[PDB]
Amino acid sequence: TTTLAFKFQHGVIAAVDSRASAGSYISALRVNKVIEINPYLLGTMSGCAADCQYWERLLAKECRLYYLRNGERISVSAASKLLSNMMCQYRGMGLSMGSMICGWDKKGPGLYYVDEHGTRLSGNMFSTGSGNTYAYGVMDSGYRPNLSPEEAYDLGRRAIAYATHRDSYSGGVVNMYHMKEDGWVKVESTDVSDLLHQYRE
Amino acid sequence: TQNPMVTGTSVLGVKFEGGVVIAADMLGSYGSLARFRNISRIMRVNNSTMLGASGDYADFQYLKQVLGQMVIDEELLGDGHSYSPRAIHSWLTRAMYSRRSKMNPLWNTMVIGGYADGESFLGYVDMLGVAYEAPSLATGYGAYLAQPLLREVLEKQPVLSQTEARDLVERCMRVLYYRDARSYNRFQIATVTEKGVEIEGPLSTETNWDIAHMIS
Amino acid sequence: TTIMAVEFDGGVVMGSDSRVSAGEAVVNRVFDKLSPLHERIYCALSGSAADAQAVADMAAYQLELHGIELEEPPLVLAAANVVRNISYKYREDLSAHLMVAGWDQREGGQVYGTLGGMLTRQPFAIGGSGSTFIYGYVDAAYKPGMSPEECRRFTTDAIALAMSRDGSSGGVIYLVTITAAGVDHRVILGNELPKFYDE
Amino acid sequence: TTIMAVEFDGGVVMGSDSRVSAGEAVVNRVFDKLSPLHERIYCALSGSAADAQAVADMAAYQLELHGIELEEPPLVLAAANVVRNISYKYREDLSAHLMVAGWDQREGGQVYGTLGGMLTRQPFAIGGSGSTFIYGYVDAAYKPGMSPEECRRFTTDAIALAMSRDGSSGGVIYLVTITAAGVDHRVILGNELPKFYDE
Amino acid sequence: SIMSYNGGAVMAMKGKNCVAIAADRRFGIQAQMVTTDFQKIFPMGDRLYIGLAGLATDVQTVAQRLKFRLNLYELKEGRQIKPYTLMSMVANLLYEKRFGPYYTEPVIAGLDPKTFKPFICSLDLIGCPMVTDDFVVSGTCAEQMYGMCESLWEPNMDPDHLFETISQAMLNAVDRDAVSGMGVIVHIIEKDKITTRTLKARMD
Amino acid sequence: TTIAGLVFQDGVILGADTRATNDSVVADKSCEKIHFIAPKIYCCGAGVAADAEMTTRMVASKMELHALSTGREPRVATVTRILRQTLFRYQGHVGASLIVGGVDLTGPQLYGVHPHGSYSRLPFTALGSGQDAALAVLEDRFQPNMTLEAAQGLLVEAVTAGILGDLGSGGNVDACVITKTGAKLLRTLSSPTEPVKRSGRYHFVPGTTAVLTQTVKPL
Amino acid sequence: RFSPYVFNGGTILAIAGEDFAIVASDTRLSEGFSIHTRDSPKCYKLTDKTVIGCSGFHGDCLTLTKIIEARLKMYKHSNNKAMTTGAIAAMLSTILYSRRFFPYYVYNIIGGLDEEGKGAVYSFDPVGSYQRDSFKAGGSASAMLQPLLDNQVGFKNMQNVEHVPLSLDRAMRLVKDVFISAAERDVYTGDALRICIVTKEGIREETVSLRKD
Amino acid sequence: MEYLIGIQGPDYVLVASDRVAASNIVQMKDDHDKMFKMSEKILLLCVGEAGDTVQFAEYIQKNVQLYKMRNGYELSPTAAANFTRRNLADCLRSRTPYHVNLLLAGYDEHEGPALYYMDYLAALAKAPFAAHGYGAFLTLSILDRYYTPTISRERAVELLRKCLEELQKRFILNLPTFSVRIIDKNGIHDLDNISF
Amino acid sequence: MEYLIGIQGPDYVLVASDRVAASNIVQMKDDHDKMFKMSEKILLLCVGEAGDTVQFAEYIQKNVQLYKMRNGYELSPTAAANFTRRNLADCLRSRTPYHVNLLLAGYDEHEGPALYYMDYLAALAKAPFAAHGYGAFLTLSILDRYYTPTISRERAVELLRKCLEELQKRFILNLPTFSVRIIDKNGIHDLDNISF
Ligand SMILES: CC(C)(C)NC(=O)C[C@H](NC(=O)CCc1ccccc1)C(=O)NCCNC(=O)c1cccc(-c2ccccc2)c1
Repeated sequence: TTTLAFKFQHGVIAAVDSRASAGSYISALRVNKVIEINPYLLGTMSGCAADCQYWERLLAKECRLYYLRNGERISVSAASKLLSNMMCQYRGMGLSMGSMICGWDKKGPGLYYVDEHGTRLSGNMFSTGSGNTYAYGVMDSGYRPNLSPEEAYDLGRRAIAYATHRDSYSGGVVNMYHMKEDGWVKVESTDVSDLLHQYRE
Repeated sequence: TQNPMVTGTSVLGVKFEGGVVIAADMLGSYGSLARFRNISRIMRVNNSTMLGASGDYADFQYLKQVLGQMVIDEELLGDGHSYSPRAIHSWLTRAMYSRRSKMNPLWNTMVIGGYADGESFLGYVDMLGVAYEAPSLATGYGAYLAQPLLREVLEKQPVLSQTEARDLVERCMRVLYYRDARSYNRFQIATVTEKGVEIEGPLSTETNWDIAHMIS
Repeated sequence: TTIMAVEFDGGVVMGSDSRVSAGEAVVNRVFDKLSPLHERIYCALSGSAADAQAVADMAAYQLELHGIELEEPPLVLAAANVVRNISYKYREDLSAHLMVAGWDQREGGQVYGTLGGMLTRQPFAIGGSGSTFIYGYVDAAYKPGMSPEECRRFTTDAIALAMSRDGSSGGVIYLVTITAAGVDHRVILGNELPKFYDE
Repeated sequence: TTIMAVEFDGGVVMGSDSRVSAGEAVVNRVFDKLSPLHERIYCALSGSAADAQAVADMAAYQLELHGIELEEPPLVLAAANVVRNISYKYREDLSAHLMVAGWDQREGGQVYGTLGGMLTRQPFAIGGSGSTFIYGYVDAAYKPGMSPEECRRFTTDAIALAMSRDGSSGGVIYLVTITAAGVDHRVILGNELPKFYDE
Repeated sequence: SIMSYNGGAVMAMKGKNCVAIAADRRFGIQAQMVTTDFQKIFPMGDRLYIGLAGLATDVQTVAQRLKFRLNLYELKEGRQIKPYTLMSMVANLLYEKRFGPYYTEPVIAGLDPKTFKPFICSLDLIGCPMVTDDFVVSGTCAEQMYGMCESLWEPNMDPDHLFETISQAMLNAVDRDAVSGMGVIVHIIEKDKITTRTLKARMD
Repeated sequence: TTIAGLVFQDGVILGADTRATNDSVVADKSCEKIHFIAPKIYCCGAGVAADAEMTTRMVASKMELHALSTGREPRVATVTRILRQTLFRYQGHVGASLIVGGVDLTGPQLYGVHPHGSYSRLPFTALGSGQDAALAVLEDRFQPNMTLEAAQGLLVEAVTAGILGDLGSGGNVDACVITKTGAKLLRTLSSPTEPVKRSGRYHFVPGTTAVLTQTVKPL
Repeated sequence: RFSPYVFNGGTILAIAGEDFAIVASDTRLSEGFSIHTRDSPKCYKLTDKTVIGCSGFHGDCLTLTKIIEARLKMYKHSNNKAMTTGAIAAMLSTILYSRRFFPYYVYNIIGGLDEEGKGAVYSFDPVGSYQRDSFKAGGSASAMLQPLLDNQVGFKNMQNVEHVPLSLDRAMRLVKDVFISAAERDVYTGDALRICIVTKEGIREETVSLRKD
Repeated sequence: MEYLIGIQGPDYVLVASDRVAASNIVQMKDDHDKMFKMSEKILLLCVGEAGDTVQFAEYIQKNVQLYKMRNGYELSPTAAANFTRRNLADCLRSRTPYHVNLLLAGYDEHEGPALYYMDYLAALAKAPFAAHGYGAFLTLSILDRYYTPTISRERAVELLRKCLEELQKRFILNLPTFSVRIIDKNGIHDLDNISF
Repeated sequence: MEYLIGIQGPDYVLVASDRVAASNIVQMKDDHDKMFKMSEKILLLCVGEAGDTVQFAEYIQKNVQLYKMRNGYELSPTAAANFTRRNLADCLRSRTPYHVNLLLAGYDEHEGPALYYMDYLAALAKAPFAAHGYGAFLTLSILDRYYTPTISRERAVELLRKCLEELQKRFILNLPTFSVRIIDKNGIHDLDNISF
């Protein structure tokens, strides 16, 4: 698994691959890795799967309780911070959860990273998961905050693409959303290897 | 009970037309030693159920006191509802399982047989919560030596007259005497039928050693 | 495993159970634990059955070369010195125990103990895992100056006791009486083992 | 440690060695391993001497409350059910073994075995680390229907055998004969232990 | 597992006078795909290929020592090595390292030099020669190949159906594995010609 | 791997399954186990398959060379002796639990030699993982002086009980009848399993496989 | 060291069509090197629309199915309607995860009909982590049956083949032929086949014989 | 820590390495050279556990020079790579397990340039470009994004400064200056060390 | 890794830290802030195992703010340092061992400035200057060479750039930009981030 996200002039696009591998074996290879919490929240997943599914779904339960109580559509700070508390409670209990909370709040596009330990980071460019570093390399050399949505999308497909090309634990299809001002919209769920042949010729 | 102090050997179970019969030699070991040579490892729970156990023996007596306590509490009501063998089997499955869930496992491998409503039940419950019915069971090394004999014969004849079953149990126990190191020529045979639980024993096993003069 | 030897006037008597067990299921329910080293020198094996066998064979080889080269039957003390040397030189690699017994013109019956590579003549030299259950009986029933039948029925009783209690011992009881006449190999079937208090 | 009990017609006889050793040097060369639980119910301790003592005291407490509350001497089966419960409930924490023996109007002499938390009446219920050396003797010399002197000289012989071989057992041999008359506490000094084959 | 350090699985399969040997092409350290043209199927004659699998260094070392002993054999003899002879040779060679074993699990596929009878065999990492009649596999993803081959194989398939069968076997079998794939190579071994084919595998 | 033996009036008879697993997966379906030692002395193989193969093959060579040397039949005492010295020298690492059998001038002799070197003559035995069932039925039905037919059906009951009653031992049973006259390798005596057919043809027309690169070499 | 998990083998299988959902498993209940029983079907009828498989540690299969059915009657009591397959899937995810620290070691595969009468199969893992697939194997022989189900059902790596909808019969012959392909090779698969078909009409049960050796 | 890198274009091999030899927190040396001139047309790039690198790779250097002095010509780079592969494999299970990762970049007059990889387990694999160290995890995807088989050596250096600038931005270890040599039919050309 | 540093002159405290929050090879963030404004005149500098830092130090921040809202005034820096010392010590043997190294730089209107150290075992020790991380092993001797009790804050910044330039030259980890704040009677002054 390799999962990245960056933000620019026109919002935040989060791209995730779609293979889930039990050790050396490929359990399923069209997994959906990006749990959609609200109409305009977005949290990815990585590491041991059940931790991301349970704790991030539960995160959606907290956000829904908030939105019913205060009626004011919980922000990204409270989201990543609250999931940060769910993780920080079970410190060192073995939870392997590396995830990211994308969204759009009153202050603007808030991109956060929430680690199994309790690490919590705003930022411009992230890339988690077993093949994160490759996505770093192919994102940076080819990142600039004046990218239009098209060049952004192609940049994501290049990032997750080569990230699953050199990696063993990553592949399948690439999901890539576009967290715009009025909420996310799924930009593509593209095959990977076909991309790599479109990029090798 | 992480470690076994006084274990028993394999128990044998086998159905037959109109009742179930099990055997379990009366030995209780302590390591390689055969310390206790006259302990019975087969309980009568009521008119329609009778139980066996390899493995740790102390926990077997805990399940005797608890289990007989349950059936006595239930006989107290006098409401006509008594635990069929399926209920007792499921209960031991749950107690054994829960004790496993606490990592305080009862080190038994029990084999509950009973006969209620003309249907011969024969259960199995080992320490870890495994459970199932079967026409022929054998805990311990009995699952290695006597088990192939029983599934061989039942394969040859899935419905057995009572005496044919009894000879099959006697002959399996002959094999266990010859080959199982923790065995001993002193075993009970329990028969549960329409009439009720009858525990014959201590029995013994004739043994042949003609091969002992063959080596030359 | 319960092998036993006894010294009486004309010779010895080497009883031994006839089971070799692998863990909790037996592999061989008849196994002669008395392999000859010469015409009148038996070694009662125990422990690692493979290791005991290799020691019995090597010892038989050296005892046979030394046997022919002198042209006279090798004294039992010689045999227990070669089995003692081979059991001591490899003591980290052999879990063997060999109560080597026999007869010889110069000394008569002998039963040398060779656990761990040591050498000690003894009246009755019982060994094996079941031997830890019959020390009481043998101490209570051993009287020096035993006639041969007393030795044979004696060791049969003792190994019978060990067989009833021990799991590492069962089957039949082999008995051989080594004297100036020769070896008299006998077998005790499970229907003939003298019954003791069974409960 | 070698404690032993025997059942005969009028009552029982609880022999026991009198050494408690710490590793290879002894701590106490005289120690009564027979602590009364009631007027006529002794428990022969073994294993963790501290644990066995705590077990004997708690069991004596419950047996005394239950004793007075019924206003009748508590049956031995009661006692071995309370010591059985306390030995089973703590079996991961107590290395104890308590051959609880005694007398009672309703059943006469009894000797219940309670190793590991189990309950089994037996004719002679020997225990302790030295008990692994006298199974042979007791099996060869036990005949049901023993007169009291036969039981006393018998257990004295048996524990004598265990004392000669075992390092965990030595000293004097305590003997008590529990019957309807009462307890008859006796001691066997080291100069009176019946001598057996010593070599 | 030392075997799955590089990953990769090779199978052979027997037809009607032609045995086809496959292999994946992903030379990778544990999770890092490093190379996509790593050779695993080393020829040992005009019609005899010995596909190896496992740790890379034992792949190349066993292949090169085997080619050593095989050139010495063919020179010192007057003949190409018969497949059964080659099998006993490789089994001897792996077995000389009985306690320091080469982590290679070779499969040998080829034809008789004279009669041209099909031949295969797989071996374990200490040399238990296991001649078979339907197929063999070897490597980190053996199980998927046992499924696909055991379901797809049929008696007496000519070369072309053979390439279809072994094709789909390798494709499906490696796509469900993480540590293998990155393409597939296939060799058909007829009586008269030898076709090399690489396959379109998932590049991810 | 469930191999067994037996001894009757005329000679011995060795059994053997035909399966060999790879740690969870049935690798072979027709692996041989009654190997060759001398013209009438056969050696079954259990345990580490590579080590039974190599060991019994080496000893096969020494008995062939010896057999030309003495100008005589090889005696099974020789085979068992070289086998257990070879096995003993390695200190049990060579987990090759042979069961060697044959027919000498002394008579039919069914030895059994375990991985450390401990051999033991005996009239019936069964090694391997299915030694439980095989020992069971052989214990239950063996008799001194059996007919060769009763021996064949009996051993087949034994190795059969191993086949059905064990995991790592399946396929067909192989029994080899040895007698003073000679050896007859009764390959694939019984075949309990029948699952050999199917009902789903899985064919793909040529062209369904996407080929990238190609080449052909004439020979 | 007391070990609380043992691999009692036995493989399950589940497929989803346009209107049905088969679930199948072998009934060999192996352990170590023996066969406890050649009959212990690993599919448990949960409701009229939901047939749940369980492989792996047999004890946790029993406990887990018992807990599930208890939760179904709790749900039916507090809500006056049986759980759909969706709810059963999510609830079995929180059951399997609420023991995240001492797992239920039981590969579930819940197949059944959602409220739209269409197939749905929720393959799980021992610590929760579910998903909805169109086909799935699990247990001992998952690795030998999964690729062939990709092939004849997912039609992957094919060229010039019409991706025809999965018909009930062809799904049947796929199930039986693949379990035979496993019985030949997997040691833990065999001795029977328990194929349960799910449709709007109820649950019809079908069994098949396999290799016993 | 230590980062090799090598790219193989039409007619050359542009290898680059880092110039730090650390001791557990402190760069003891920032002018160290990790490229060992085998012969007129063969560079050897060794990184890994200290002691193994210098000892091993100088052993290979001396064997190659010996070959040239024995026979008047040099090993073709395939031969040298399979040779070092022989020693590293034969020493893989031996008394002295050398933990070195290599790249033996070379150019032959006949076969053309080739860039041999080698993990520390003696796995040999010709590749059009490679890397080592943790910096490989941040650069190889960059080379994949920008590599083309007909890349010109100027474009090669531009690419290589994109990779190395990526290390200076993102990679965690202080790697300040990098050695960079090119190899063509004219031999070795010690090009200008990249700094930051 | 993470490098705090603090110097305490006549009337201030000039603390500086690094701005990297890594994950095992890659700087995931180069604009992270390790200085947590306690109150108007108290900075808290926390480094160490992730999760412990933010959770713990925000706990301390909230208790201090709570104190000010309860009583209308702020904790004197001695009181705050001994308070965080209380929680870290009481949590040292508890269910939650927080592995944080601190420096709670402060200036009181009365007692003057003081720079409290704290290893992760709750050992409190006022010092005229301190450090953490492996970079302490390369800077504290520099501060010893250049420190003087009457150092002016300009001279303080000059010194501090000598230390940090030493890290950029010698220390092994890529620490590119450093936060630097000063504290005097006028409160906190977010000074210009040092880069390289
Ligand atoms: C394909 C299906 C639907 C079956 N799930 C698994 O196999 C899940 C898969 N989980 C397991 O095998 C459980 C192994 C396990 C055994 C015993 C105790 C604890 C765990 C797993 O995730 N293995 C790699 C770790 N996790 C991931 O690599 C990962 C990363 C990002 C997302 C996901 C993911 C989450 C939900 C759905 C799909 C994917 C997984």
